Amino acid sequence: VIDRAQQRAKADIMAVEDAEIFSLLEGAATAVNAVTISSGGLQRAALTKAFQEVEK
Amino acid sequence: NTVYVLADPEFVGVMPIRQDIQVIPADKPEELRLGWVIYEELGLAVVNSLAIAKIS
Amino acid sequence: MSQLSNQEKEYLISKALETEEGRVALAQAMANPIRVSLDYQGVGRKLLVVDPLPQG
Amino acid sequence: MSQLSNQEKEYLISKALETEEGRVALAQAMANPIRVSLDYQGVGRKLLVVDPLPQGALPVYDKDVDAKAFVISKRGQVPDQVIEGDRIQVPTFEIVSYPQVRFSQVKERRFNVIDRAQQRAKADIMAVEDAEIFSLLEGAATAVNAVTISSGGLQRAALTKAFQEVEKHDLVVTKIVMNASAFADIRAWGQNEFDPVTQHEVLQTGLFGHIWTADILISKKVPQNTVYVLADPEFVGVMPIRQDIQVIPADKPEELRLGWVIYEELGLAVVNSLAIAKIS
Amino acid sequence: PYVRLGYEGILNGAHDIDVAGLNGVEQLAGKFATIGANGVKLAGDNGTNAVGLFREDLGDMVNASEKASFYFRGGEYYVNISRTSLTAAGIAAGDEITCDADGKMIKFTGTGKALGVVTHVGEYRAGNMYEKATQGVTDTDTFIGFIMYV
Amino acid sequence: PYVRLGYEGILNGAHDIDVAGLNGVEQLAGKFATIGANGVKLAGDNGTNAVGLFREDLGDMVNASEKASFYFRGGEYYVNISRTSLTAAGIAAGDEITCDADGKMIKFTGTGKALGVVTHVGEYRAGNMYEKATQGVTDTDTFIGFIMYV
Amino acid sequence: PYVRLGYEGILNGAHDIDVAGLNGVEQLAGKFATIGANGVKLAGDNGTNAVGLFREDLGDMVNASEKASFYFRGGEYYVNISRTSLTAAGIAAGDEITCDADGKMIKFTGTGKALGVVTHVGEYRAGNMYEKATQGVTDTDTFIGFIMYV
Amino acid sequence: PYVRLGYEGILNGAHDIDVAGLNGVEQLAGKFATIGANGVKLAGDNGTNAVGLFREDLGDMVNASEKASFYFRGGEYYVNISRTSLTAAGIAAGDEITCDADGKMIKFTGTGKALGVVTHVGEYRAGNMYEKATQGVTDTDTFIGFIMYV
Repeated sequence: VIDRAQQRAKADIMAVEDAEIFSLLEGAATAVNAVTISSGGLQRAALTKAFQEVEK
Repeated sequence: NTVYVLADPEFVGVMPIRQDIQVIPADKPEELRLGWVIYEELGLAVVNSLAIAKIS
Repeated sequence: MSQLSNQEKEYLISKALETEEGRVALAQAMANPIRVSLDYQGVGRKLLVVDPLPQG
Repeated sequence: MSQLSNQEKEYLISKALETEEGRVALAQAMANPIRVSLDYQGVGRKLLVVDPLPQGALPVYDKDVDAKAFVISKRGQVPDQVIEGDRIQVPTFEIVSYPQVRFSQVKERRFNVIDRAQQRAKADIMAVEDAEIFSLLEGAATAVNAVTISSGGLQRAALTKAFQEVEKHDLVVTKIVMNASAFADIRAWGQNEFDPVTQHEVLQTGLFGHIWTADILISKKVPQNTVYVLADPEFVGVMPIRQDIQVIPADKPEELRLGWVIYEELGLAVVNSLAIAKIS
Repeated sequence: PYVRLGYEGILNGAHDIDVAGLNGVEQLAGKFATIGANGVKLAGDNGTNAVGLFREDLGDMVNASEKASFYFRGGEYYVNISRTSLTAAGIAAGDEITCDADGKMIKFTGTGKALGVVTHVGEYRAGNMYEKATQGVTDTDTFIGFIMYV
Repeated sequence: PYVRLGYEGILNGAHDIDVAGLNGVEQLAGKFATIGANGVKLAGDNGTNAVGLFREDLGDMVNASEKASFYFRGGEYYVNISRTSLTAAGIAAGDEITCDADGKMIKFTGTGKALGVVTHVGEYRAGNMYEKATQGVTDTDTFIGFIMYV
Repeated sequence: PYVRLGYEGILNGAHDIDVAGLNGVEQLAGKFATIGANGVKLAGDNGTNAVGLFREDLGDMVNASEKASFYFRGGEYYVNISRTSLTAAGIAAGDEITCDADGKMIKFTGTGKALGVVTHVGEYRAGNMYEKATQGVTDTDTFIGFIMYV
Repeated sequence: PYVRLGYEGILNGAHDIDVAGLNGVEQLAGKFATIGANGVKLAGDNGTNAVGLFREDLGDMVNASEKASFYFRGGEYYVNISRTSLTAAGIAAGDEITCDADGKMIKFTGTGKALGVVTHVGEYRAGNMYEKATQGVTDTDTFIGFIMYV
């Protein structure tokens, strides 16, 4: 069940590997906000990006 | 937003199978535990998904 | 009763039988119960996707 | 004894709130009263621990069949054991002294509690020991460690690491020394490191209780819940016996007091338990 | 040795061991195959494809790579001589097999990265290289074939 | 008793062991036969239909094949060495029997010159290999009841 | 393997420099000893030879018998160079063990002029044959700590 | 050796009178001190031990503890002598034991190495700020066991 999810969503595209989602999805970057800041800080920063899409 | 963005189609659900009656058990008494799934993944609107990579 | 050593004939075989002798299971490490599931039959899925748009 | 050949009548002094005596001990290195006990009949116990797991599935397959491999656990065997502690006492001495009989009983209970505690934590899985705790905890994780981190922050952090396993853990089991030095460390911005407050605390990190065991050793913290992680199956329950007809009781007027139990030790946890070591 | 009769992922066509030993002009010490039994014109065609590693079990049987606990089936540089016959029709590994400690070519990579083992299929599928018996060799092959040598 | 000399049928042609093995071994493994008395083997393994392949039942003791005779399966290659001619040999004897193994002389049945299989009845016979015995590109000669040395 | 050459070995001690491989060729660099099947428990319980045959289950740790007691090893045999003057018996885990391929002297324990087996414990034992096998021609000493050729 | 310059075949105590010949003050040929012919009890032993607290029987007759607790009474801290049994290597049948004042040798386990007294938790220990003090004549060497005095 882990290995099905792993291939479909992520991995890279090779001769025995797929990658659907990872390729399609649009870019977003924490680095614009700050380059080197806490693990907490990243998760908080990350929430905001989604709003943009109209997910909120 | 996992529920709208992707959906999991199932050709076969995950199931364990057990076989004690194949070539290698015949040659030397052995037991095999079989575990498998046949999967596909659907993307309903995957350009809502944002990927960010942690720096720290 | 009392052993005197780390060496035992007793080790090889079960000296007690219980359905609990220790174990683990994780629910949070799988992305598949998180998303919604539906069946499909077919060897594949065909999607049409949007290409890059500059926008404006 | 009423002899004057060594002992004085200044150690045999009458008690009734007048010419009062001490007799008081200190309790440390415990784990047993938190721990669950159930009965079981059996001549041995079988416990499982998880080994490293080789894969027979790796995400490099989507049109290439299976691979041979094992999901391995290894079994350890513990034969029925006896834990007990003895006191050998003079009857005359007990009666004259007055709290000496009460105290000898509590003293034997303290010694039984310690002998349990030593075997149960120490060494890896053994057939001459009740070995568990040390084997079951997972190492120190370096990512958690930082240059100039707080002692208290580490203990907060440790607790999150334990949640990942899917286990019960609801309290912190520390060394008496480490905890006290850890507690005493106040930030230079004047906040307590365990909890960010300027009040007395009874010792709380992560809003969780502190259990002080002195078998855990310095710079060590182990989060866990005793009830899930271990279990004591009981061949025979505690009963105190006293025999004056034994070899040594005969020699001169004496009684021998034995306090015992017969146990097996079950570990319901293959790796459930975790620990981190302090670097502050 | 025949290379490029494989399929996508790290795999090589079947290897006939004619190089570094060839039974038909010499006879040595036979012993049983505890893989394979499938294949015509000498079975061995799903006992092994390009000659893995052959390791003696209890008594005198040799077999391919299998297991990851309680006596690793496979390992050592003692390899099964497949003789000259037919490529992927006369691989010997399902019959009574004569082995030596010398032979080429020896394939040891399964499909995708990791030192391969042998399943019920003669062809190779992907183990580990640090939780499975290693012979001093690590696969540096990338996806799609390219020779491996033990 | 352990004599060097090959023997588990009718002595004729070659069967000679002077230096044990073609693996590089000097082989003596003794063990019991778990077939008691009642045979024609009580007078020694000789003439047609006798044994000369044995297989351990996954212990360290010997009997004839428990193995299916119409599908191939992994044996343990032992033959019983000389125990003095015209005196009990192999199975059917209720004492300790000496075996050897590693490219030893074997027992055949039926004429055909060459090309012989293993029938999982505890002896090799005339047949057409395609999943069965071969020590090379073809298997060493098959003659009726004689011990041919590999 | 399948051989024993004794009478004080082919050379003294638990090291052989006139021999080098036998099945395949030598291993480079040693490996850590972990009881079991390379658990997270490192001391006490059963396994680990104190100079014996090794199997490997992970590709960086070596371990020894757990399954099969008084029956010889399955897959994988590995002699030791060095570790000189250690009689085999008990456990000996949590040491770095230096491993070479079979063709070097190891250390045995049990009776003389008998054939010996591997216990799950990490000891060797020996006796008259009713369920003991493997190893070549007997030549073993009654004095324990003998240099056995495998 | 067995007698003189050591004592051997004893499990309670070890080597003593390594100065060679007697020198004890008020000694004749001594008298039984008993714990291996069974004393009156021994106090302590927090691990494997057979050193406890020992007591005068009101004279120069010395034995293991006969009085409870651990209070003031006269006498000097002897160097502990243990003579060989006239059984093979068991205890009891031990020889009349001369008490040396300053002989050779016992283990040291207090604060200092020439100082140490005897306490009720077993072995020798340093003193207390409430009762007693440390000052002995522990000699050379160290060894903590049920065998001790080496």
